[PDB]
Amino acid sequence: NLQDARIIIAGGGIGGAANALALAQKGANVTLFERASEFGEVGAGLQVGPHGARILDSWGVLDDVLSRAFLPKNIVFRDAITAEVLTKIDLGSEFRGRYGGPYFVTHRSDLHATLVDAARAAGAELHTGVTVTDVITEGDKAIVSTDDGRTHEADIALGMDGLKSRLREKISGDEPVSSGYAAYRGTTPYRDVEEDIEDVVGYIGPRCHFIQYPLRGGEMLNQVAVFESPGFKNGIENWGGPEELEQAYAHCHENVRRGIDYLWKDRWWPMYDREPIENWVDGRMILLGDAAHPPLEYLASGAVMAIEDAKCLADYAAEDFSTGGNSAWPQILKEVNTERAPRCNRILTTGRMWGELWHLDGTARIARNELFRTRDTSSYKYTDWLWGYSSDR
Amino acid sequence: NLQDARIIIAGGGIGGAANALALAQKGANVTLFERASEFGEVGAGLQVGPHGARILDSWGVLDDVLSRAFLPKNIVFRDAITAEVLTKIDLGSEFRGRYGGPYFVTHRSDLHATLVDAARAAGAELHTGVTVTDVITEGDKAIVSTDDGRTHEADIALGMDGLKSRLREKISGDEPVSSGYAAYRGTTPYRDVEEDIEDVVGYIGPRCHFIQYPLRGGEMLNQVAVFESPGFKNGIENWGGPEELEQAYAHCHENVRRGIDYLWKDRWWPMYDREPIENWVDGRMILLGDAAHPPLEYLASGAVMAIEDAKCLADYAAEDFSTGGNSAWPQILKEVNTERAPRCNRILTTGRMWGELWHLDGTARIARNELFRTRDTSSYKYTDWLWGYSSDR
Ligand SMILES: Cc1cc2nc3c(=O)[nH]c(=O)nc-3n(C[C@H](O)[C@H](O)[C@H](O)COP(=O)(O)OP(=O)(O)OC[C@H]3O[C@@H](n4cnc5c(N)ncnc54)[C@H](O)[C@@H]3O)c2cc1C
Ligand SMILES: Cc1cc2nc3c(=O)[nH]c(=O)nc-3n(C[C@H](O)[C@H](O)[C@H](O)COP(=O)(O)OP(=O)(O)OC[C@H]3O[C@@H](n4cnc5c(N)ncnc54)[C@H](O)[C@@H]3O)c2cc1C
Repeated sequence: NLQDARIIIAGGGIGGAANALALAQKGANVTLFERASEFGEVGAGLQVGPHGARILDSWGVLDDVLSRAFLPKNIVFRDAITAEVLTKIDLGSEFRGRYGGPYFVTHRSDLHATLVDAARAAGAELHTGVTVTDVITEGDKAIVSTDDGRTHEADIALGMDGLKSRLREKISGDEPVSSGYAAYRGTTPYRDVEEDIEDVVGYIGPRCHFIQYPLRGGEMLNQVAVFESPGFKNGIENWGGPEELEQAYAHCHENVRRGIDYLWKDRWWPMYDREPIENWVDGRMILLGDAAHPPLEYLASGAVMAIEDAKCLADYAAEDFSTGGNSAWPQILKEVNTERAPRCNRILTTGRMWGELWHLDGTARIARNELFRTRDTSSYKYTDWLWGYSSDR
Repeated sequence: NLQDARIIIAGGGIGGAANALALAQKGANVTLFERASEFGEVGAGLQVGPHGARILDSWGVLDDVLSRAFLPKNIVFRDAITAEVLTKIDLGSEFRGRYGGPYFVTHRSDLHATLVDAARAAGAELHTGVTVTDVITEGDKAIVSTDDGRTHEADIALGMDGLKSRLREKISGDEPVSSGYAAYRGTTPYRDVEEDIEDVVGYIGPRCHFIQYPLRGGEMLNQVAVFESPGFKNGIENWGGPEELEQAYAHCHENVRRGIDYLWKDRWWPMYDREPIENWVDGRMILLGDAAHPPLEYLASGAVMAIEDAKCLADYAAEDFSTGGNSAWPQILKEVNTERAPRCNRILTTGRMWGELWHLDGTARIARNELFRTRDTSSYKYTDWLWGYSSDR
């Protein structure tokens, strides 16, 4: 275990909170700096497959999380134009048996608050309203600077400052790559939404998709609309605005079009990712979460990847640190990097392809529809790589 | 039977020859006018599925045709970039059992000469070097004008003057619609072509395909390359020239690229079709063959459709004419039109989609490839509509 280790975490999102919890459960001294003045996430849904569920259970927080979550029966793909079901992924007991946990959906804010509170309970020292302005390595320590003039010493630091990470600049000059798709969200009271839904339902169509699922044991309905923005292709800086919505879904089924009216219009998420990179480490600093591997939303695994990052790091560290102390941190970081890069980078890359597959038109959509419909649903070859992965060695 | 009937056929291609044979076998008086000074087709291959094979057998000419033909074992689809097999259609005995004939390939010129000779043997009067310049209906007869100043009387006339039919102008002002794909052909001695091929092999790729099959009992190899012409999209009148070939296949596998060198470069077929039409009849004139339903090459059924046209017409006429004589011709023509239009027009329309499916790129090609690979090969749902059709009533 990590009793003698000091780790500093720049960033307090799902990633940084998950890592605080994982490490402090191992007895490490953890200090986390979050820029925002309170901890919080959007009060909208996210999806957490069994690859994340499992890990939350090993942390002892899954039951509590499930008590405020929803357990869908299936993932259902529908054609966005005809509303016709193309296929289902069964989330029943064979699925739970094989992957070792439920696929569930919950409020981001609830999941985030659960991890913060459990990190706090495990002994992690968390600080809001504090921006990390620099990390360098000197001798065998990470030196972290904060925007109040202080510097802090630790054995390693974790750069978990998200998609627009400034700590990533130590390792790479790349910029975010726009997919040209904008994402809108909504949460409505179930009853108020205009039949019944017990699943994650994804309507896929040319240049768009529309996702729905219940939350809080059937009481809320989350809705997400993602569409290709004409404005991005014409050079607009603040592209994807709400005026584009109606024209974006005009070709789609009524079920999809009714859905548009429940969305929040005062805020949206233009969708970026980054080209995959191999190396995430700089001396005694490692990038994790969106800072190292920000994906497009299609595999619903960005936050799950950060959760995996946390487990892997804590597991690899607790194994190696017991015997070689502070001196072993760089080898540990490297080994975490080697395990995590291939896995996460395939998600980045396959996520782009999967997304493109949702958005086909013309003859390509006919082929796509028929491919989904005629598949062997007992086979797990499209999904084992994603849901069946573990970092255990 | 049709002993008392006089039919005039404008056009002497596979269509018009097939119709001469069908009708003269029923005892009709047949006169055919062909514009070219000799009968002949290109000395290159075509494909004749069981939907045409069957009919040739009922005419008594299939055995003779088969003695100069090739019988492939399969239709094999390969990815034009990787050369990887995507799927096969088995042409074995289950296939022959179900559809009632072989799928075969032969020289167009051989098939054409066989039908001409058998039409001649059945009593059809054939005339080369004679252009039909007009057909009108008067009272209960078709009056046909020829480019030597003569007019000719018959009970009906068949307009089988091909893709660029001028008789079609009596019924419709439409023009040929360019697909923007150009087709090149080649026939090489089998041995001289650079492993072994016993099938129809179709390499499908972005913006192109390349088809191969043996002829004359394994002695020749037919090769066909079809590619999207950059020149068509830029407004060139005589588009699809041979200079475009190399760039068109540069992205493809070596097997495909070696293939390009065997093609005839001094002649090519830019590919046109026409929007489907319902009505083919004008008084006592019916359009048949390419004049009524010219397809793109993808289902390999243009000439087969003309062969079906012949059978249907002769069968429907011999049934109805025995009892109501010359007076029944318009009702006969209408009934042939009603049987044949839905069938042929679905071929026109599905042929476009099938073609587009061959030419996908990007993620769409990945979906397409996987769709071909994972299909139930024992199922016949993609093919019954095409190969299992009969006009028998
Ligand atoms: C529309 C949409 C839907 C999604 N759905 C899903 C889903 O269903 N399932 C799923 O698993 N994933 C999903 N994701 C991905 C997921 O939201 C992210 O991958 C995940 O939140 C990344 O977490 P993170 O902690 O690495 O980074 P972030 O969550 O971006 O948090 C980084 C934190 O660091 C703070 N920060 C920044 N700079 C500094 C600094 N210098 N010092 C201190 N703090 C700093 C920020 O304030 C922020 O709180 C989705 C993403 C989007 C856009
Ligand atoms: C590259 C390519 C590959 C193909 N492969 C296949 C295949 O594999 N299988 C298949 O089944 N089909 C195939 N086809 C389709 C097939 O070639 C045609 O559909 C078929 O030949 C049409 O026959 P037709 O007799 O109706 O018309 P045409 O064959 O065009 O013949 C019409 C005839 O009428 C004559 N004519 C024109 N005007 C007059 C007039 N005023 N008076 C007298 N005569 C006139 C012309 O000289 C011509 O001989 C292919 C086509 C192409 C372009």
